[PDB]
Amino acid sequence: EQTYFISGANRGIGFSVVQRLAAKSGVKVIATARDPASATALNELAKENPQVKVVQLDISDEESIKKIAKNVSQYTDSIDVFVSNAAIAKSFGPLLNTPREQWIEHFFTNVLGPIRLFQELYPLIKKGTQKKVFFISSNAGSLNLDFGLDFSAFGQSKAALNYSTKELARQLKPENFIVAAVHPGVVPETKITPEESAAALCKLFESLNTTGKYLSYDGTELPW
Amino acid sequence: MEQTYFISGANRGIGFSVVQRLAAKSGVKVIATARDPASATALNELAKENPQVKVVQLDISDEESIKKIAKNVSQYTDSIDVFVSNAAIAKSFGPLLNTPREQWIEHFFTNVLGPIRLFQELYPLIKKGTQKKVFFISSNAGSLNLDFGLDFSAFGQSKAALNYSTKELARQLKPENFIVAAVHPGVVTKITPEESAAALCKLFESLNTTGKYLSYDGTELPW
Ligand SMILES: NC(=O)C1=CN([C@@H]2O[C@H](COP(=O)(O)OP(=O)(O)OC[C@H]3O[C@@H](n4cnc5c(N)ncnc54)[C@H](OP(=O)(O)O)[C@@H]3O)[C@@H](O)[C@H]2O)C=CC1
Ligand SMILES: NC(=O)C1=CN([C@@H]2O[C@H](COP(=O)(O)OP(=O)(O)OC[C@H]3O[C@@H](n4cnc5c(N)ncnc54)[C@H](OP(=O)(O)O)[C@@H]3O)[C@@H](O)[C@H]2O)C=CC1
Ligand SMILES: O=C1C=C2C(=CCO[C@@H]2O)O1
Ligand SMILES: O=C1C=C2C(=CCO[C@@H]2O)O1
Ligand SMILES: O=C1C=C2C(=CCO[C@@H]2O)O1
Repeated sequence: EQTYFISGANRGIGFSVVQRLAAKSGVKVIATARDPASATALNELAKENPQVKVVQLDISDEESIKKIAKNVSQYTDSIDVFVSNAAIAKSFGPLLNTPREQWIEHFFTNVLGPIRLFQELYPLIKKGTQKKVFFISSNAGSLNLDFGLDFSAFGQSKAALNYSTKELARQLKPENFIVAAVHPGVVPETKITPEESAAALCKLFESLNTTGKYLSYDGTELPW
Repeated sequence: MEQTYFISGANRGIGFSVVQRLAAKSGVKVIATARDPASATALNELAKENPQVKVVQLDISDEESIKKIAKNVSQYTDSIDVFVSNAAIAKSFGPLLNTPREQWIEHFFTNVLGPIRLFQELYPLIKKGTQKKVFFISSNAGSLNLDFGLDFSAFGQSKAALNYSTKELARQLKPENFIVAAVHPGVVTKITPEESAAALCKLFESLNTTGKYLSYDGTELPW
């Protein structure tokens, strides 16, 4: 058996990933939503496949993250594959035109949120077998790619989390953790369906055997 | 031919040494900032002896202080030739699991948001200037592609985040002929603050291309 944990599972790639794991035999899935009672798709998913466990998480709300270890501990003794998926993407374009609020929100939600989530869930991951850790990042997060676009707070936040992911990989290598930053695709770079992003992500999540990688969905490396 | 320099965090360290180096140059006006100017003893004495050195208050962690910096600089000058975001903190190193919430937050507000907001407030003054030079004092520890065998935690993450946004800014302001750089001032193989300041002032004067990540000697660093 393997416990997978996915934040932001109510819709998007996160829902598509949970949908797909719900298929795989002997897979337990802790799936989070900000508002589980409005998570119509995902409550139905869990009712048909009750190995899918639904759980409250707002990654922008420290009081929500302060409860995530108990909330997950209701359903499991461990986590094999942690996925920080929940995230926002609200501000793009020039720096002179990006207000304080946008920088602050992208930091708390996209950088602090995941770091606090991993910190809270590290004890549970440490007791698991696979010790796999996936921050859903973005290719716009690279300090060494040029898309001919500005990503403002969005890009900054993905780069900030990339930096810390890189360090965390170094830091946990001794404990045989597999730590990766992963660009899931776009759902101009070719867009893919959420179910396509999910399928490639599930494959990467099972295939990846080395730490400190920055991966695109298809398994090819990106520059940091 | 007169040039105005803006230096955040001028009360001590590299900042003090840069203002001290600039104070020696003819036709260079220096707007030097301190969180608490009344206790900025060395800086106030420099300003007492060299009237081309103007001391203004700035806390870059504080929106209310940032909201005032443009009007306050404007009393002492109509333009900025060279903008130097030097003020910053370095209080968080070591492993992610030992780094509490408040170190991430403080390094974000002081080292990312502050420099960003400070540039936004002071851009009009810089546009009106001749040199249009914009330096963010960063760190080689912020590179995504250097390995020092050290964990830089919130310090390192904040310099990476400022580096990403600096590089974007260099693209955005290329059409207005701004020069934007992120600059590692050295470790103060260690050097002295005065050595760092000598090298940085050479660099500020010579850099004629935007979007570079540089060390104090003018050699390039990878982002
Ligand atoms: N897909 C793309 O085009 C690209 C996206 N990415 C990454 O892929 C992921 C995108 O996921 P996807 O579901 O497809 O995106 P969506 O924009 O469709 O939704 C984001 C998800 O995160 C949740 N969420 C947002 N804010 C919070 C919060 N503060 N607390 C908790 N949950 C929150 C949303 O829940 P709610 O219903 O409450 O809003 C939702 O489940 C992110 O990690 C993103 O960084 C990176 C590269 C490109
Ligand atoms: N080894 C090194 O020297 C390295 C340093 N750097 C960078 O060099 C720069 C300066 O370093 P150094 O001179 O040695 O630093 P010091 O610690 O000696 O001095 C830091 C300066 O920043 C000011 N500052 C701190 N917080 C604030 C704030 N909230 N508002 C306004 N000013 C503030 C300090 O003011 P106060 O006295 O009031 O606290 C002081 O003037 C920084 O940008 C730092 O990131 C990066 C790479 C390596
Ligand atoms: O330019 C972009 C980048 C993204 C986007 C949508 C939200 O996710 C990507 O960050 O528009
Ligand atoms: O998105 C955000 C922004 C903040 C937050 C919580 C702590 O206060 C921050 O402004 O979540
Ligand atoms: O150093 C900081 C930290 C904060 C701040 C302003 C807004 O609240 C943050 O805690 O400056």
